[PDB]
Amino acid sequence: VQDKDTLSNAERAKNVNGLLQVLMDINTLNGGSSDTADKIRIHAKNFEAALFAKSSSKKEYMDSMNEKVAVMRNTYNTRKNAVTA
Repeated sequence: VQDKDTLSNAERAKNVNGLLQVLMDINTLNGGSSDTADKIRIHAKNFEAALFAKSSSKKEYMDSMNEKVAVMRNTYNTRKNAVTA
């Protein structure tokens, strides 16, 4: 649009990197572990493509990924919390 369309490659490497770390975190906790690489691969890729393609602006893009990682990462520490506790 104006800021989301003028985005650089940095946001791409960061968005995926962050999403992968989170997605893989919950996917590794009890999402498969072995098939994780595959899950996070398609999940992250499809995610970045969804938030980016649906990105309405620089604020919508960051809020999109930040939301997916916040919810995913949270479920990882929340679900594992009881397991470790």
